[PDB]
Amino acid sequence: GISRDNWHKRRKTGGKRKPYHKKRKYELGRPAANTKIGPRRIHTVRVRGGNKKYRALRLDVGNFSWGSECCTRKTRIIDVVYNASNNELVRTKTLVKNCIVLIDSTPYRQWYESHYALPLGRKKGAKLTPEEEEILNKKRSKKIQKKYDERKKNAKISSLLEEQFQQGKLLACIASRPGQCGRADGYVLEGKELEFYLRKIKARKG
Amino acid sequence: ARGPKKHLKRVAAPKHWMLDKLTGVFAPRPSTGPHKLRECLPLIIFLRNKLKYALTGDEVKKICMQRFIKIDGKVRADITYPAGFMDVISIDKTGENFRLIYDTKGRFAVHRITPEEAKYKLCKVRKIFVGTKGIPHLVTHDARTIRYPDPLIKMNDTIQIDLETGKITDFIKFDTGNLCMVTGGANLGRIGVITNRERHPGSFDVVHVKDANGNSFATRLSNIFVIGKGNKPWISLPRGKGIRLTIAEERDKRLAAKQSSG
Amino acid sequence: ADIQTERAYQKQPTIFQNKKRVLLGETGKEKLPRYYKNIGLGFKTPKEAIEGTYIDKKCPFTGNVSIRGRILSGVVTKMKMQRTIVIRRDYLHYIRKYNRFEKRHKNMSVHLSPCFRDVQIGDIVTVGECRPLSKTVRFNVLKVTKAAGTKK
RNA sequence: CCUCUGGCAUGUUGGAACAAUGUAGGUAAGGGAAGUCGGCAAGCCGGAUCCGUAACUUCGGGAUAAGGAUUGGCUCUAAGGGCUGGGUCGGUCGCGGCCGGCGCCUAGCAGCCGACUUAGAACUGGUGCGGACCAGGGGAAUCCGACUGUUUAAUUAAAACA
RNA sequence: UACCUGGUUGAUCCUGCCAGUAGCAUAUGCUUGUCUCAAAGAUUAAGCCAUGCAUGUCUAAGUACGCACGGCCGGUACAGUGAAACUGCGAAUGGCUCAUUAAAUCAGUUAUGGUUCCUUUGGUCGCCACUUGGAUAACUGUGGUAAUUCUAGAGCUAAUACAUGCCGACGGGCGCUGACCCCCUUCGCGGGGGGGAUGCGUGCAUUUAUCAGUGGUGACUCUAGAUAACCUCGGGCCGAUCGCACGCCCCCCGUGGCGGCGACGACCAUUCGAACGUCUGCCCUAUCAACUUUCGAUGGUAGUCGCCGUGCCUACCAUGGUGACCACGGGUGACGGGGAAUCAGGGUUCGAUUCCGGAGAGGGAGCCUGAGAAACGGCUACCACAUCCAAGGAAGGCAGCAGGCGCGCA
RNA sequence: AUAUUAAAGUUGCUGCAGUUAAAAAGCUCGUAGUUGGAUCUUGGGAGCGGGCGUCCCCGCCGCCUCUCGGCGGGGCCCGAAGCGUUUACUUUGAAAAAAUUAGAGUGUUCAAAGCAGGCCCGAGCCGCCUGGAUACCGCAGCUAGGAAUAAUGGAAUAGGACC
RNA sequence: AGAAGACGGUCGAACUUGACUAUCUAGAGGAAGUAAAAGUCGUAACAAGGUUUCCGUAGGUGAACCUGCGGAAGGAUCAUU
Ligand SMILES: [Mg+2]
Ligand SMILES: [Mg+2]
Ligand SMILES: [Mg+2]
Ligand SMILES: [Mg+2]
Ligand SMILES: [Mg+2]
Ligand SMILES: [Mg+2]
Ligand SMILES: [Mg+2]
Ligand SMILES: [Mg+2]
Ligand SMILES: [Mg+2]
Ligand SMILES: [Mg+2]
Ligand SMILES: [Mg+2]
Ligand SMILES: [Mg+2]
Ligand SMILES: [Mg+2]
Ligand SMILES: [Mg+2]
Ligand SMILES: [Mg+2]
Ligand SMILES: [Mg+2]
Ligand SMILES: [Mg+2]
Ligand SMILES: [Mg+2]
Ligand SMILES: [Mg+2]
Ligand SMILES: [Mg+2]
Ligand SMILES: [Mg+2]
Ligand SMILES: [Mg+2]
Ligand SMILES: [Mg+2]
Ligand SMILES: [Mg+2]
Ligand SMILES: [Mg+2]
Ligand SMILES: [Mg+2]
Ligand SMILES: [Mg+2]
Ligand SMILES: [Mg+2]
Ligand SMILES: [Mg+2]
Ligand SMILES: [Mg+2]
Ligand SMILES: [Mg+2]
Repeated sequence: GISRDNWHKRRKTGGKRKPYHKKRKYELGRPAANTKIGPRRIHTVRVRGGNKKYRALRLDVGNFSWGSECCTRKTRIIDVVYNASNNELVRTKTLVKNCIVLIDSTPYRQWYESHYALPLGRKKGAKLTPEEEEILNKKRSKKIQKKYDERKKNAKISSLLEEQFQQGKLLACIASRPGQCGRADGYVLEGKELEFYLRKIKARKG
Repeated sequence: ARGPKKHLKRVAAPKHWMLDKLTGVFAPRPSTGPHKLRECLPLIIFLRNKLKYALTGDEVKKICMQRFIKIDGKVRADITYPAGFMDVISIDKTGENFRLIYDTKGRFAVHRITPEEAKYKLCKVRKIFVGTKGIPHLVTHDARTIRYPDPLIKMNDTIQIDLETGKITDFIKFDTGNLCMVTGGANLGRIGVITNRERHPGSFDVVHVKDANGNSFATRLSNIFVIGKGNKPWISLPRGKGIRLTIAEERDKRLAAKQSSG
Repeated sequence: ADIQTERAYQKQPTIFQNKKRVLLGETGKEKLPRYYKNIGLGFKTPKEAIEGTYIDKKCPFTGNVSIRGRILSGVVTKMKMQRTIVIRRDYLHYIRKYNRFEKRHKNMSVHLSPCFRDVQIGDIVTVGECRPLSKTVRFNVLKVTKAAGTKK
């Protein structure tokens, strides 16, 4: 078939090898998943020794972990932004390991408003007036206020992230192998890496 | 080899099975099991070659399949069930009970034992574990995943397992001044107290063992297997005591038995 | 810049370069809390690894690569491959009929972590076998010597 | 080949027909030089990029040898350049200067400009794409004269002369 | 036994060969009373194959309403044989042959801390459940085709086949959340201590991220644990399962509990392995001296695929990699080895051939199932041979065992 | 008949030739290759054992370490470590499929084979006594001893130790 | 739940068409070699072989050969005052 195996290529010295037998079902490959953005479409695959490889062909959501604040809500994978293997895979919106995607900030927003009791994503007075006041409004006092006072300079979120939230899309690096596992579970770009990819993205745009 | 192998040529069979050239092209091939194929006494051989209890392959079958044979306390109707080292085979309708403990050649001597003694066995620990929720394990030499050991056993200690209940009932630690049988290579079925162990990091650990009768040797830890604290062991031993006469000494002892004794 | 000379971001794995909200500037003095390990067999992890800032997944100190099985020496012969060196192991092969030997030289392509600086050529270099990590390369360099002849 | 500037009235006439013969163009089923003194005539080939290139040889050539593939439209990607900018802190003098001290991008980074090419990729069309124009048919051998050159204005361009 | 004789000369001593001498296989000639063993289509043609046989299988314990037998008993399904057919497993072993294949296979050596593993053994296995849904095979009955181990339509009918799916379980236990409530102190904000309804989770496995460093090793990014979530969604998983033999006892009468096997599964260890890797080793050849490389050559970075580790493949970079220590190319009357023949000591030649390992089923290629094949006594194509056809179509592979043809000294 | 080995020291490592029998480049340089002079701890010392002393034999003078572990101060010397400067070399050990070979035992009637056999016993024993050895297994890889031979190092525009 | 089907991808037999390479062969004519043999021409060589032979290199000749130049002793002089 479409075989992974050294037998078919030249030696370190450079001379030709010879085929001492025919191909072997294990000296095997398969055609690539190259899973896209879209509403879920997965295929399972019988592999060696029984077992199953759950090949994503389309995908939409993913379980991305904001590391620094520790929340890891499920979210949309809105779009692919950058992929340092090959540009065309950005253009296609093909999802791979170490793809830089975008994800909606909304569950991280919801979480941060919950946790630190602060607004995230600046606005005039539309989100702040009805919902955040209701999230606040301390009928207990004493205990909960002391807690969220203890959530101190500690809230002080990164600048680059804060901008992304107020826009609404977070750059997130995929850690899973979508074609193999099926999922697209990754993590949010933060600080040094984020700054690096943002620059690489700026350079790409020209 | 398109998959696995389901046969075993005679001649290609293990040497210590005593299997002769003309009889058949094949040997049984022990079933998959606790012991390694090339470390076994396939129940059939143990009977119709070494107890003469059956004549044929068919006769062993018929002995086995009245549920007469009882390999480390259970019952097994496979004729090719690999019995091996420190096991039992209780045969019941006779009250024989054996053990399979190596000879100083290295052949598993048909070693009769008492019905008390035939309760416990002995086992080498292969690997201590820690599985889920912190619950530790052992694994014996003969594939008994024990769970919850005395937090002290670690690898190469030997244990006295019950059998019928299962579970560990006290043990021996691998150290100098402990009786060591070897279960592999040149010095198979020799026994002496230890003396000295030598850790080679990455390579494997050479171990010296001094026989009762002044003689000494070495081995690689794997084959080694302790059987008690110092001179006194924790089991029966076949006559010979795992002591390894020189070929000259053996010939003399054979010569002295002849003519005089009768 | 400097370290990130590549298209994707290079980081050591196994550390999370982020958790921070306290006084005394942004991050610590060492800044990135470096990952490293010791390789064993009494091979001393170098200062250039632990003090050093570089990254390399195939470095047997500062990355995913166990050392296992055969350990040898060679002598550094070509340094041109990036992160790697060819080394010449030489030996005396016995013919029996003629009760003599012959020289024979196998030359192994070998991974050379950037922890090692000042590796001239002609430099005897211990290598420890590992899992393969290139078509041809399995052996990482573990300790280096140089002193056979020219200078410290 | 088509166009503007400028220039003309189709080259000493017009009209109506659309026969044969012609002159100048084209096209032809099946065969493919059977035609003929003789492939004469016409046809094939043709650009570019990428491969690939024999005998022979004066070693320079032969050579665009031969023989192959690709070519459009559309939407993208990558690769190739210039200019200018830090002397920031302190002092003092009139955003600018002068002095002293740091800095000293000495891996450079930042902003502002501007031709044009080359490679790669997607999609797309009734496989069409060097769409007209332009633009080698090759091969094996023999004879002659080395070659480039010259020659009978008006029947001989050659192997003749040089 | 570390053995030499004949032959150049008119004769001599030599170099030197030829010729004899002794083994060992293959053939062949002549010949052959007895007996124990015993090779045998390798060499030529991995040439072609008439016929037949060479892989099937049922226990007490997976589904029996064939009506094919019979029970002993009726009527409470079932009782005992049981072809049939569905179900499961096996068909990857064995057997053959040596075409290929020259650092390849192969041997010793190690690694898998870079993976898969049917089984075997041992661990794990907290409102349809007094047990649910519909489907089909045999059996029945109409057929169609010239012809095949072709099959369609109609009737039914079971399952451990295929599906669906609950009681358990403690409004209770532990994480977060916390309507709130209570005690102390304080001028009071505040500070400290407690308790606490209502919510969400209320994990073995999966995928990702963070934290901490029970048991381990030359050796962790190991095991184990904690937090955050995710479900590789019906085609993640066990979650929670059918069958057989005895037949027992309830502070109690119609119920509720009970031992002994079978079979089944997700995970972990074991075993049988497999697979890739490490080191060192192979015959002739220079009338093979340079080879490899944008069609992967050697490295790097990030992926892709794969059971996993690697140019395995893709992108982007770097310009490496092998060579007189013989690369690279060519040949082999070349499968590797264990081993065999000779032999004083060295050696030389052989090794198709009963063990081990490889490779192949005319040739090439592709795949289905399956734990395991790139299977050939499995398919799908093509090429080469060839077989019936009612000429539309249909079928085929002895390098299994016999046997045939051919080739051939064999 | 032919293949092949010994004969063939007519392929030569052991082990041949090269004045004239076949045979040494016309000559010199010359890189790979191969081959390379001498040189560093020794006599002695002290005992057990053999033929007051002499001549032959046998354990000792692996050093340092105590920076490390222990079989409010310590000893005692073992695990670790400056591992043997870094190899070759040699010896021991460990690992090595079986069959074949070599080779123990054993009257297959003998033998080539085979792996068995043998007894007590009137059988009353209702059996018993034994085998199914060892050797070899290039090279490479692994272990510990030895340190002559041969390489290979270190202190020379200076460096070893020292509350 | 899902059959036939088609877009593209992929592995890729197979056939055509070159191309290079190994083995095998037909060939007028040419030109060698060996062998038979009861030929023909001469006599080069071995004796100072009747011109020492021989080597290298040139040219020539029916043929062996001859001649030129520089070598050789394997010479017909180890020696010449
Ligand atoms: Mg020799
Ligand atoms: Mg006109
Ligand atoms: Mg006009
Ligand atoms: Mg005019
Ligand atoms: Mg025409
Ligand atoms: Mg004509
Ligand atoms: Mg004609
Ligand atoms: Mg013309
Ligand atoms: Mg031409
Ligand atoms: Mg001519
Ligand atoms: Mg001319
Ligand atoms: Mg003219
Ligand atoms: Mg003219
Ligand atoms: Mg004569
Ligand atoms: Mg002869
Ligand atoms: Mg087989
Ligand atoms: Mg395994
Ligand atoms: Mg051949
Ligand atoms: Mg075989
Ligand atoms: Mg055939
Ligand atoms: Mg096969
Ligand atoms: Mg096949
Ligand atoms: Mg067949
Ligand atoms: Mg010979
Ligand atoms: Mg001889
Ligand atoms: Mg000679
Ligand atoms: Mg001569
Ligand atoms: Mg000379
Ligand atoms: Mg010397
Ligand atoms: Mg005559
Ligand atoms: Mg002569």
